[PDB]
Amino acid sequence: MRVNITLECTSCKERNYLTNKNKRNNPDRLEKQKYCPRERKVTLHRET
Amino acid sequence: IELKQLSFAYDNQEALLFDQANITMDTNWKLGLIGRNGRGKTTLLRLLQKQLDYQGEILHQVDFVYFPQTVAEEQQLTYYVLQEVTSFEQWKLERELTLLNVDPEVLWRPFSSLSGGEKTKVLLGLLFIEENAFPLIDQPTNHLDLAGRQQVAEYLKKKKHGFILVSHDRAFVDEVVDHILAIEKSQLTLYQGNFSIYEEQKKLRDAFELAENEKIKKEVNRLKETARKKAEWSMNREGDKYGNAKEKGSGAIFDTGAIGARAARVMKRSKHIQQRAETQLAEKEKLLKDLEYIDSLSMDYQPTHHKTLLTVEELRLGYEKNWLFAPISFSINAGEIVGITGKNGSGKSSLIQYLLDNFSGDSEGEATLAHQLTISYVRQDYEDNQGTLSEFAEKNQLDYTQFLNNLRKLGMERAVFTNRIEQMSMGQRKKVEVAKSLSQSAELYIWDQPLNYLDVFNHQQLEALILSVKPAMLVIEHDAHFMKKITDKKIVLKS
RNA sequence: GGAGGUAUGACAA
RNA sequence: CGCGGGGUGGAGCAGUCAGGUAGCUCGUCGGGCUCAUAACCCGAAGGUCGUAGGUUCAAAUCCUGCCCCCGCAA
RNA sequence: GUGGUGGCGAUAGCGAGAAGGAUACACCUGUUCCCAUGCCGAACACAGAAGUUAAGCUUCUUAGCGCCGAUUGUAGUGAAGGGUUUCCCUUUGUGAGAGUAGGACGUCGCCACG
RNA sequence: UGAGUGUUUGUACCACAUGUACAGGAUAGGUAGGAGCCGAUGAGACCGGAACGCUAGUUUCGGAGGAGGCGCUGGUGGGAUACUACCCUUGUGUUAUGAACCCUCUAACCCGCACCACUAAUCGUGGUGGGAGACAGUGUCAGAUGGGCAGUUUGACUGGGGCGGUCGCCUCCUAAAAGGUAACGGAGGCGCCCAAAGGUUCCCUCAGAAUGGUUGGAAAUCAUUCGAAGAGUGUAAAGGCAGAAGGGAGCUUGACUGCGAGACCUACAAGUCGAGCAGGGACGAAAGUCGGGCUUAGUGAUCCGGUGGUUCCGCAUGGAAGG
RNA sequence: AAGCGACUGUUUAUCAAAAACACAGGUCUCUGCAAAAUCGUAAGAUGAAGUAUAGGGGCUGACGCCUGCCCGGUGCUGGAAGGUUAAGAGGAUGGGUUAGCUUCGGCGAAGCUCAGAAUUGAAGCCCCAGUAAACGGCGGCCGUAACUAUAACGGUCCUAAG
RNA sequence: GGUAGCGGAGAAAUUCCAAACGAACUUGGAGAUAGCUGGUUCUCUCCGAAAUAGCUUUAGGGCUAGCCUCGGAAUUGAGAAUGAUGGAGGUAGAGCACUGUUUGGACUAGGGGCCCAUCUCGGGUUACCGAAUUCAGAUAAACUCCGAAUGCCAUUCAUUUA
RNA sequence: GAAGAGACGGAGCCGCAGCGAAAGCGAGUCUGAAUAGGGCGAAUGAGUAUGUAGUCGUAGACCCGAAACCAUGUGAUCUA
RNA sequence: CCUGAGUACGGCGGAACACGAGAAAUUCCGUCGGAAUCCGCGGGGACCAUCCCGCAAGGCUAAAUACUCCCUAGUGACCGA
RNA sequence: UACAUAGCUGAUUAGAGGUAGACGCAGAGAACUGAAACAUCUUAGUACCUGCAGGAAGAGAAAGAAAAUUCGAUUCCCUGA
Ligand SMILES: Nc1ncnc2c1ncn2[C@@H]1O[C@H](COP(=O)(O)OP(=O)(O)OP(=O)(O)O)[C@@H](O)[C@H]1O
Ligand SMILES: Nc1ncnc2c1ncn2[C@@H]1O[C@H](COP(=O)(O)OP(=O)(O)OP(=O)(O)O)[C@@H](O)[C@H]1O
Ligand SMILES: [K+]
Ligand SMILES: [K+]
Ligand SMILES: [K+]
Ligand SMILES: [K+]
Ligand SMILES: [Mg+2]
Ligand SMILES: [Mg+2]
Ligand SMILES: [Mg+2]
Ligand SMILES: [Mg+2]
Ligand SMILES: [Mg+2]
Ligand SMILES: [Mg+2]
Ligand SMILES: [Mg+2]
Ligand SMILES: [Mg+2]
Ligand SMILES: [Mg+2]
Ligand SMILES: [Mg+2]
Ligand SMILES: [Mg+2]
Ligand SMILES: [Mg+2]
Ligand SMILES: [Mg+2]
Ligand SMILES: [Mg+2]
Ligand SMILES: [Mg+2]
Ligand SMILES: [Mg+2]
Ligand SMILES: [Mg+2]
Ligand SMILES: [Mg+2]
Ligand SMILES: [Mg+2]
Ligand SMILES: [Mg+2]
Ligand SMILES: [Mg+2]
Ligand SMILES: [Mg+2]
Ligand SMILES: [Mg+2]
Ligand SMILES: [Mg+2]
Ligand SMILES: [Mg+2]
Ligand SMILES: [Mg+2]
Ligand SMILES: [Mg+2]
Repeated sequence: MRVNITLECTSCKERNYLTNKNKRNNPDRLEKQKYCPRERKVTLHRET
Repeated sequence: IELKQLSFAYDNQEALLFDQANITMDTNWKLGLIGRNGRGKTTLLRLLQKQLDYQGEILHQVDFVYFPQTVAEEQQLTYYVLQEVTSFEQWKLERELTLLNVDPEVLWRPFSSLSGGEKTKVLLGLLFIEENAFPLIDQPTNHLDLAGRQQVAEYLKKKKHGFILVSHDRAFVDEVVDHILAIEKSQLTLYQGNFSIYEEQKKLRDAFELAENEKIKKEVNRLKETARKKAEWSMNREGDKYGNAKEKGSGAIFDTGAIGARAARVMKRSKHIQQRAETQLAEKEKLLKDLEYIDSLSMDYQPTHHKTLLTVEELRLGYEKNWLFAPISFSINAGEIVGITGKNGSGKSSLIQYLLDNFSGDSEGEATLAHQLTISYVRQDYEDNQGTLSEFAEKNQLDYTQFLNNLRKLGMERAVFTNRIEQMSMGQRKKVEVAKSLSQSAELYIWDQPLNYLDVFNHQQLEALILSVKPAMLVIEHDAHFMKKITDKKIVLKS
């Protein structure tokens, strides 16, 4: 239910982040604005 | 075609709809693909289309067609939406529909004016027009009658190359299908044979499972008893190391080490026996995974003095005075079931609309309910349901507990109640509609094809319940066997 | 017309 | 004080594993049949499942305690 | 003298009582605008200056509450010993808490105005 | 371990046929040509049978017949017919092939069957009969069974040993006012949760008691006063917090990347804190805070595999395999 | 007079003479003759220079009266439809390479090579029946009588059977 | 004369197979292995321990650290002790200011009956049981408004030693 | 060449340059976007051949000591 | 025209190569199947292409190397019942 | 069983067997042990047994080693390590 999760830069398709979430409370595919060091900017990181 | 190590779960899911699936079929097998509601048949067809994010691996090198095709602009004409989905030959489609039973005038009507019968038939025409692609056929025989099913089975027997379909229709798959995938509970299975063979072999599996479980339970209880008794014996021997203070001389005991050694050997017997019991429990835990645990149902039938609940007199009904069936007179009394039947587009749902006053056509003849009569209602067009269930049951004045109870009795796992009706499978939406009906305190029940998108277990549940209670009901079905099991008052409307 | 064979009911009065 | 197995209408029992809203048989009560009784037939009553709480949309069931019964020990 | 703003373990505080508004602080009149109230212009915010300082706020009294707090003496205890050794005692040194005597209704500054 | 027959048939050629949506002269296979084309080398068109079949019919077989014909053009339909071929699905056949399977054969193999000879031999080798027979047996490979047999395993702590209990981690006491400190000493918890229960900005302060008030009670909710924490702090206990870490509302995602002087603890492996620098940001007017939560548990080596990326390597070279 | 074993016999050379072993008898089971079983790599041999009234194996153990119920489980025997079931045959396709094309990208014939699908494929397992002098097994609770006790009797649950 | 040890024979006891047979005897691998016991030989001098932590299929074994010895080296002489000074820390003691336990008394919500009144409605009393408040008195390893002596850390502080 | 010393024999060994997984760079290198910081190293410098002693490893490795295991063979003159 | 055929090779099962199937080249044994031959064949550590090197499936071949029951001549910081 | 072959007989030809408790090719092939247990693995292709032998044997004139366009049959010592 509570699962460990690799996020991913939608552009680079690079994972770049590890995190946690419920599936009940956070069923929709999580997203954030996180730093991609390969681009050295901030970018929409989407769960995968 | 190959599935390698596939795992998958929708974003909503707590659990894995698939966990390391490993199978292999081809374009040549006439394959069925069966399971209960909510197991992943349609999901799996999508994953074959690579329409979702499959973890693991899938191999194919072939073009697909998914029936039902996804359609927009339900307002526009049928010809328009069909051209928008896939181009084709108008005359070819006419040929297919006339080998089926519907006039091409339906093409130049709006797509929603049709019944589900003609919707299904026309999209099957679109299927049959295509030649090279690989058919994926999700529940074709639902919203369809004997003639359509017969001609479709004829086509699929004549079919040279392979296909895949999801049916829930036992005889229909038995006529045509060779290989079977079966999304059982907790695993996945592949056989060569028809659904009858699958029934037999799964019964054998369940028998074996239950018998072995009973063996293990019996033996483990035996071994636990014996372990406890050996243990008490050891303790009684340890008591011999010591005497009694009340009586003189009982002590001064010699070779307590040997006493304790022998007691230890007896405890070691007890422990060997306990370890055996634990191994047997480990064997037990592998069992009872592919079962269903069928359950009954209930029904909030609430009769009154009205021995006449509905009357119809000389009712001729249609649109634009193209009167749709010859005039009829009939009646629905208490504790009486009435099976209204006919072809597709014969006007059954139209009759229901005339009863409930929302008929946008032409009427001549009489149809009279009682004074303050309560209806429960299961329609052919339940798309309108939307949102969570704790809100559905507020829009529709219900008890949330009885609602979810009847759902779980129909066979929806309680992991699904957190989902939305937009997300649920068509069978699960259908179960929502049926559970609404069963939870509504009512005096007449009006069932417009409850049996389409359900499981064989659900067919059996409904038959057993309706034959047990025998309430007053109007019924519309194309599963003639079901209406034979229940009703004798059968009525065939026609033009 | 007739012959042989072919479930429970107290005791006494 | 501990270890096992029990507490479900008056009796005996399932259902407990797998939550889906209390049932099988006998018995009791009432009315019928009978000259009458038994049997038989038609009806009803009798339990939120030992108890105080949690979890849950929902608990006899899952969890936590508390109180009784049968074995051992004690 | 009032207002603002800081430091010192409230010895500063809490309560009660008296007086004052010169400027000041305040209440106070409203919602016109910036802005705001899971409702309210009560609070926030804005604008004003009819009225009263009643209250708040200042200054004074009060040792009632709370705070601080000795000296003496004791318990405890480091070291050195003794005894009749789960404890007790002796020499030396340190030394509470409690209970008080008593203090205490503020001290130190900076700035603006009168 | 070879000679056949037959069947189920797979494939491939080659000849055969059969193609009915709806409307429509009507049983319209697609395609182009198509208005010409056939007949005593037996027309028109009748009779009986056969195949298929949607039961309307098509075709053929045989009999009669002895001269004519079919269509265009036009209507419906997407498409109109006759006839030519390119032909295509479907199912009949010939032939060649490939497998599986049953029977038949004998010539391989076999006979602890007889007779003859070597030979005085119940061995054996040959020969002649007979029997079985391409099976068995043997070899290789594979599956099931296999204590018949073999090699091995079968914790520790412990007021002997054994059972019970415990083994990793967190909190308190024990623990003797630094830290540390044992016992099968006393008490409890953990093997997670939160997408806001984080961050920032702004704002707020609780529990209970008294009084009064409708259902409304002992007690819900409202109002005033009392109220220094007697509440709450996701979850145990301890410590701490009302300058909030507690509570509420906005904006977000710093629950960032590379790091990291220096310290604490430490046998080692590990663990803990960390200012500050750089990049790129959040909030806020700005100061400035933000490298998760209130602090301390929510976890486990290496080997081995899996997934993604990589400017790394690539057995002479280029790749690839594989690292 | 009692127990055990029917008996005569055999037995732990050197602590046990026995109620232990055997025994005749009984029963079950296997085996059609190149028997079955066994020794042995195999030849070969015993069995037998025998042939189901013979031989081997298990159990019981003279004689007499008997030998009850259970085939649900574990085995065995037989059966057979269906599913599943290895190697092997089968070879579809997919990667790697590259003649050549390219538009740089990239694609890619033949050959070779690395993995190899569908299909086919026995016994066996899941299944049906039988079998207990085969392995083994053979219950609880509640009431119920005209003194009291007790229960011929009844109810109920389970069992494969009690 | 025959059966020979991964075996034979066994009227079956773990029995016999050349005076010890749960697998003979002998030779070789072989100086098997032994975290186990026993032993390990002349002298003097300098210095001189530990029996503790952690981890360990580990617990009478081992590894690292700790404690010892020897050699080198450098460093604002750090080390040890005593004094002065300043700090952390909540122990013995004491106390009830919180958390629990607890005695007696005043009062009492509330809970008991008895009676009158009963629609069971309102009382009045056993100096009935008694929340809660308060007075006085106590108590604590897992209570602290308080709080030492000692011990600990540190001082380009002092003295004495090394 | 006395069973010698000694001569010849420079193949090879160590050290003088390290850093990084490696490509590769080089008193620098790696990490990193990075002249940042940090790690490892250099400017600080000394090693090598032989002997000798202490210690360790591989060989029985300090001496004795098992029951036991395996592979040949010998034994039925005892006893079954 | 010839230049070593049931051979090389491949599959299955096993071994030896330092190399324990591992990416496993190379060599050998059993079994079954099963090539071409000068524009040919094998290897260069899976494998393909290029290049290079070599030409199996037939045989022999001294020397340097190991050891001493023995014979002769001897030697020892080897023993001395 | 006719041709003959087998068989029998006679002349010929060369083998047997043990050494040297040592060396080396081949066949077959352990365990104790070590891994602090143990099964892969190790001990170890060792010990043992057997066959073939010769003074030596075995290997041996590239279907090679390399990457140099180069070395030129095996064996043995050092080194690589
Ligand atoms: N879009 C979705 N999001 C989340 N859950 C989904 C979604 N679609 C399906 N599911 C869930 O996944 C499960 C399988 O759904 P699916 O549509 O595959 O069923 P199915 O096999 O087709 O059954 P049915 O007989 O109902 O058609 C169900 O539990 C369903 O609720
Ligand atoms: N709005 C409309 N206008 C014209 N015709 C309509 C309309 N709605 C329905 N029809 C026609 O009426 C006929 C029957 O419609 P109806 O919905 O009653 O069918 P039904 O009996 O439910 O059929 P089915 O068995 O297919 O479900 C069909 O021919 C349909 O095309
Ligand atoms: K049975
Ligand atoms: K190999
Ligand atoms: K052992
Ligand atoms: K030679
Ligand atoms: Mg579906
Ligand atoms: Mg309908
Ligand atoms: Mg009655
Ligand atoms: Mg004092
Ligand atoms: Mg014989
Ligand atoms: Mg064994
Ligand atoms: Mg061993
Ligand atoms: Mg132990
Ligand atoms: Mg003990
Ligand atoms: Mg301490
Ligand atoms: Mg290369
Ligand atoms: Mg190469
Ligand atoms: Mg007796
Ligand atoms: Mg006797
Ligand atoms: Mg006798
Ligand atoms: Mg004796
Ligand atoms: Mg007996
Ligand atoms: Mg014995
Ligand atoms: Mg050895
Ligand atoms: Mg104390
Ligand atoms: Mg052994
Ligand atoms: Mg003899
Ligand atoms: Mg090769
Ligand atoms: Mg081979
Ligand atoms: Mg001598
Ligand atoms: Mg002498
Ligand atoms: Mg070992």
